[PDB]
Amino acid sequence: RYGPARLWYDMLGVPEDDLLADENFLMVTQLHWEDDIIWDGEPWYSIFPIDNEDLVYGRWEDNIIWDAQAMPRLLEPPVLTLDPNDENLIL
Amino acid sequence: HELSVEQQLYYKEITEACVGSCEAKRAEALQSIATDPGLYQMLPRFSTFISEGVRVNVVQNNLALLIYLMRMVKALMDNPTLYLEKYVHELIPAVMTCIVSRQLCLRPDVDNHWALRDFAARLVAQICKHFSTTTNNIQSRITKTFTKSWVDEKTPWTTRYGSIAGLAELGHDVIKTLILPRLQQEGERIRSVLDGPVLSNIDRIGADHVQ
Amino acid sequence: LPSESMKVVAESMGIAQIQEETCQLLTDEVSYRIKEIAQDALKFMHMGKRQKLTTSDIDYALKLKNVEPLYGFHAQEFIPFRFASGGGRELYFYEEKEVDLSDIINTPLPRVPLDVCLKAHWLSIEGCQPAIPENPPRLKPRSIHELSVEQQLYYKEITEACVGSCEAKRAEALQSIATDPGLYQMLPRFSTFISEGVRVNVVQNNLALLIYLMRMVKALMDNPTLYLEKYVHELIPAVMTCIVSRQLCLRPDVDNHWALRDFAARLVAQICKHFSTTTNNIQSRITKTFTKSWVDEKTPWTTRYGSIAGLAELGHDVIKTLILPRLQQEGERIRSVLDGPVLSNIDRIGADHVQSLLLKHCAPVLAKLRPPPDNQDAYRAEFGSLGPLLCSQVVKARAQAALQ
Repeated sequence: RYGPARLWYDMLGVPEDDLLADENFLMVTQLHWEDDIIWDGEPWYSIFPIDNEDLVYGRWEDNIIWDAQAMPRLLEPPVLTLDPNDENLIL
Repeated sequence: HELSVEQQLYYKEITEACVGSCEAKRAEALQSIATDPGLYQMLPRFSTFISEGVRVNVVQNNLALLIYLMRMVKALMDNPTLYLEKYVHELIPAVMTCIVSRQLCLRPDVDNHWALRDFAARLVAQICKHFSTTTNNIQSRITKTFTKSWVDEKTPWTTRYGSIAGLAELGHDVIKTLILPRLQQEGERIRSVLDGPVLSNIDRIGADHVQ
Repeated sequence: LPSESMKVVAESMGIAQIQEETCQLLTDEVSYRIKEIAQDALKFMHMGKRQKLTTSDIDYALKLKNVEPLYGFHAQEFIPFRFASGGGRELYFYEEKEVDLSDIINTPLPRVPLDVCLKAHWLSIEGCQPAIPENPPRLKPRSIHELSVEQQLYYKEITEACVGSCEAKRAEALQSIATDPGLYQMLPRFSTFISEGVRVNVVQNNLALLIYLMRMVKALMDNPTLYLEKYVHELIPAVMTCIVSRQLCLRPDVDNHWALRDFAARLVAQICKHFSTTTNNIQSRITKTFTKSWVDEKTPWTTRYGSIAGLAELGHDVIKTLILPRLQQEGERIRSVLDGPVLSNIDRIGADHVQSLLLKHCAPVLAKLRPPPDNQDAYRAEFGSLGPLLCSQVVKARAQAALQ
């Protein structure tokens, strides 16, 4: 309740504490990639970059709210997790 | 970790400037969000604020505060310094909620939910132009949600309007291979437009907007 | 077996007027002997560990029941053909039932296959099955990359070998790309390295960098294990990043090597059209680009050439329909380069290459749909571009056909 989004919590007043085939959607069949062709233009750790595991792997699609009244699942308040993989954060 | 008082005050002033007391402070707050160099360490707070505020539309169907939150997202995208790759999984379903939800209005007949539709559709076309990678599969997932919301019957004319708006803002080849097969659906639309018997319902303004 | 087949056999032998009970008596006796042998030929199939029931199983099942696996002929004296089989009769239902006796002599005999050899490999290494080709295949925690450090080292070695500092290193790395089974789950990083490379490698037209990347694309394609059409979207522009595109380097000389690179690109494009094909997405999209590259006024001449090559290598019918109504424009372009006035650009080299390629395609199309009559001056109705030399190319093609 007191973390980021406390303003929303206070405003609410809550106080505890065949065209669907996979290929159709591959972006080779949905992108004018012919515009890209350039005509007459004018280890110890890893040599591989670390990506957001949640974006790469998680089903964030399950946080989309398709119908407000029929929310198929019950959503819960989210705690701040301060990922330390990201640089530019002191801790 | 622990917001310092400087950026805690900056977060408070910037979020309360985009709630609707006056327009000039809102424009200066959005021009702050779009053009400051050091707003990282306050990006997760802004993403949480935006996603929870779009969720709070279900308790109060406020069109105006949703337009303000979509202009907050559009200002967050124009910032060159901050990278929204780690937080795009929160902003995608908020803009999606502004697109394909059915009641975007308090008075459905007079409120132009229609513009928060094409504005958020342009926003999601930008968010899957800048961020779609073959590891992400952002654009293919977004097209699949729009497509199975459009092809499936029983969907209201507002959410079909949102689906058609997003699919048509994605580009030309998408409307070649998604919109053009179901052009016969226009006949099913004109079933309820040229021909009655009920006329004084809201299913006519939404239908000819879709048309 | 049906009894109406047993009366046909009886009356075609001299035994006429057989009763139905006489005829039913024949078809339960012989249907038992077929069932007795096929149950007995399944013993040789299960002892062969082949689960096939080959043609030789019935030869041993017959010999087991003291019947000669003699087929089509029966020797009552038994001595020239004892229980040794003759391998059956190679006969069909849809056969011709009459052949010429010199047709069987003049056909080439089939190749005797390789003899049996003993190779060893590993099914399990201390419990784990290897992926060799002889086998079927609050702070959030600090995440790990999805590649192992062998995989990043491997990827680093293969990419630093594929930029072609040494040729033997390249060739192995290309074969390693062409047959590594575990090269999936590294394929995004290879596709991104190709795509990104061509785009920052056409900023300065570095031919080798491009010829090596196109060979890397060709080595990526013929690998049978990996799934490529998730990555073809990024790849189509990267492989074609310099086909028609001009050269920021010395265009006139290495114009030979880059033209060869363009030919390789055409071949990979034709392979892509043959595969990854769904309705009206890939082949028609590159065909439309190529045609609007062709129908362009003041066309880049290094480009009047790459797009021409791309359109040409698309197969049999494509030049039969797309290379017909345009000969006059090609001739006019050649005439302008010939006029001059000065060689400001390698325009003349581009023109000669385009004309030679177009003339070879036109010969093969002509040889394909029409007799070789009036090969002297009838081609003057098509502006007289290749004429008698085109006729000579058609004659060489006819000689190759005769050799075949």
